[PDB]
Amino acid sequence: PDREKIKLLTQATSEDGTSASFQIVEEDHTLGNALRYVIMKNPDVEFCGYSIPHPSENLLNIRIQTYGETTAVDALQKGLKDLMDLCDVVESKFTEKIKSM
Amino acid sequence: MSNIVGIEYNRVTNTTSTDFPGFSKDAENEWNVEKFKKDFEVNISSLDAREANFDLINIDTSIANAFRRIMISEVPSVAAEYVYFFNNTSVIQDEVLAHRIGLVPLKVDPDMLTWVDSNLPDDEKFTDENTIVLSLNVKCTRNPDAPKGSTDPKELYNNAHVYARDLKFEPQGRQSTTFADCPVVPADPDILLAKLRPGQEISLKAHCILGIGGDHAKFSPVSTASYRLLPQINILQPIKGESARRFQKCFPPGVIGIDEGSDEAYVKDARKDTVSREVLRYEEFADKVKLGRVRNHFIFNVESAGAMTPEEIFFKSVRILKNKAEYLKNCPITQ
Amino acid sequence: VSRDTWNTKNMRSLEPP
Amino acid sequence: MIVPVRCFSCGKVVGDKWESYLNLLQEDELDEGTALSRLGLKRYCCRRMILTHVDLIEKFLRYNPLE
Amino acid sequence: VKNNLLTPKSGEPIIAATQDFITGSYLISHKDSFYDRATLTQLLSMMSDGIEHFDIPPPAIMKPYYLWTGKQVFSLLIKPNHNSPVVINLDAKNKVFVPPKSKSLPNEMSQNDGFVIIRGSQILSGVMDKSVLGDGKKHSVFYTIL
Amino acid sequence: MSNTLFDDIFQVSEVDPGRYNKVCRIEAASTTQDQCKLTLDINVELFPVAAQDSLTVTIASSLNLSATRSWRPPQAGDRSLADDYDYVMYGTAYKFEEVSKDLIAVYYSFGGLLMRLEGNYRNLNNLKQENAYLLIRR
Ligand SMILES: [Zn+2]
Repeated sequence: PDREKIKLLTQATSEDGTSASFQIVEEDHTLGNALRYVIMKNPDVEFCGYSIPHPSENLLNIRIQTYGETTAVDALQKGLKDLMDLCDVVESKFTEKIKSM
Repeated sequence: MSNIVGIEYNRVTNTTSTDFPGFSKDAENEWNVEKFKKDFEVNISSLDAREANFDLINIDTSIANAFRRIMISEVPSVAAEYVYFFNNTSVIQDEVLAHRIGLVPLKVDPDMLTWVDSNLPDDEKFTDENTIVLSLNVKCTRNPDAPKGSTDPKELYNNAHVYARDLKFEPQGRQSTTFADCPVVPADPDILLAKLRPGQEISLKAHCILGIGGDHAKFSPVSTASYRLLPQINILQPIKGESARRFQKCFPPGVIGIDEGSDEAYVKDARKDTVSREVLRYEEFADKVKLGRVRNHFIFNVESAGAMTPEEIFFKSVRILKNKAEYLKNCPITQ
Repeated sequence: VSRDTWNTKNMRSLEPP
Repeated sequence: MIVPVRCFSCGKVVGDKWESYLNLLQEDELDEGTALSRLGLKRYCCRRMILTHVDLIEKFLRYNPLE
Repeated sequence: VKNNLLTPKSGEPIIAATQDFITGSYLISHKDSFYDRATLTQLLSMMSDGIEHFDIPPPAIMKPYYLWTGKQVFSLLIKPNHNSPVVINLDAKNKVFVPPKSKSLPNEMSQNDGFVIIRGSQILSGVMDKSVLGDGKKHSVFYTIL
Repeated sequence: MSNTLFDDIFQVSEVDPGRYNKVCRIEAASTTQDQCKLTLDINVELFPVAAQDSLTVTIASSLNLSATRSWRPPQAGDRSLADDYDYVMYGTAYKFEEVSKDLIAVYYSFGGLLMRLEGNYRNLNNLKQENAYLLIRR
């Protein structure tokens, strides 16, 4: 039950969601860029981008603004699910080509 | 345009993906597996114990670069962390030698060791499951012989050079059975650690633990993991005569060839091409060629330091990306 | 080569400490 | 002083190449470029690590204080 | 620092964009800069810390693709969302201003992006140069905001 | 129909990229309006333009035939104007100037790509309003 990993920044959050900034510690461009790509691949997402506010801190601030269909949290959760699925496809294809060789 | 990075004489164009809904009125390219699953493809070109070369085809730059970054900085490997000097009478300083020993890459497979917990006491931090203990005991003495005066030091002295292979695996606790079939040796045993003259000696032990390339370079498992986009050369109009041979000279040897009979220059192998855009400076081929790179065709080259195979390193990187996405997914979002 | 080393071995380093 | 173990840039292990590069230059004498390429030093950073190294340890060892 | 953005000797701004900031601004607002929605929002997230709401304007180019110019990026930099009170109006001659082809044309018809028109925090022409983001000029963007 | 503030055919006089690689400033005069000139900045890597080609230029508001405040694209199945125009820009009219007796010039900025439309009687239609779609087809 990790309660420190991902936080919701309330000052950056709208009413009823659909626009929220998340703070993700121990994260950098690696997860930020893949997550942003996958999240932009969602029709309801109108805005996605991350930022590492300072190199000294291992912190990532990812901003999601959606249209009214879904909330930023839902778009985030969908982005994480889709990133997992994509990496699973990559794993299967790569292990198959390794086995074939 | 349209998936092709444009290689111009003074700039690079069309470098962003543009494969999302909201690029155009047709809100196409929504994410879905079973479209990415059927379009994505892997073509392995070569496999060694220390190098791999494969093509991730039809994948986005963010994911390919995520794998590359994970391999370089986040895949764990084992390297010496603490060096205890019983005796060091060589000219090489203790910390210099310790840093060099840290840079020696060990042929111990990770997942044989557990991560060290640094919250524990110093007396209780290193175990037979956390640490590899390597010793090094070298004493340099004059060779009891008489070759040509002032010859190479390999026969004027004994132990005149200290190699990485002189680092000895010392099983602790139950490692005597765990590591019996895979004794810990340097990945590169001819690494020159120190040179010493008669009367000089280096006695030490080194504790080797799991680490992360982001924490220190010595932990990185890849001597370089990177990719490159697939070069694409499009000969717009036929090139013939000596002009075709000059066009051929504009590229590395095998990249393009001259057809026999037609005497026209055709692209023979664009993979072998380095994009020096030499052809783009002659104003003779200005409109007869278009240089480009396929933006979603990545030619990965993963050369491993030696502790694990390059395909294993890449698979571990994909698994690391998936694991961090899943960890975030499971984590609750706190106000 | 051509070996699925990752399936054969149960990884431990890769999990977060 | 003594040859670095790793290329500063790529991280490739170049510390096991110094003696063999010296041997390729001295015995079966070759050009520096061909000797470097025969050792697998293709990247120019790796080539630099060997081509520009000054082996000061051999001079420093002439002043051995424990003769 | 905020109380001393101007020098007292002339009233001209002295705290303003320096070299690489000026060049980056120029390269963003350069007339050849176009951005799709993904790149635009990543730029806006870089501009903020990821903690600022942005009202995305309609794209400058709606067909064949949805593309935003760099001047729209800088308009969002000046005034991100409708809650931002900063509504800026400004005319400025860039440090390299070649005139229009005709002596009767307005200055924003410069053959280059030599003239900055800003209306309601919207940059309607001209690149972001030193003369409009740097020191010594009272037609600076930051000077007018101040 | 009732949303086209202006439409006319123009004959391109010249196209010049002045130190640009994707934006060209084209100049055109109206076919069958002896006074209507046009200076226009076109992204030519999207819409290639050659000297002496005839372009149908239309100015419209509301391409159509929550309080989110972020622009949302119309759906892919939405019938709208621009379904028969090759190139479409969105910008604002920011200046009307007088150039002579019964001859005015109107200035549109499409994110920095300027349009200068010289004409005679386009007053009851061309307003200083954000709603300005420029539509162009070959
Ligand atoms: Zn190197």
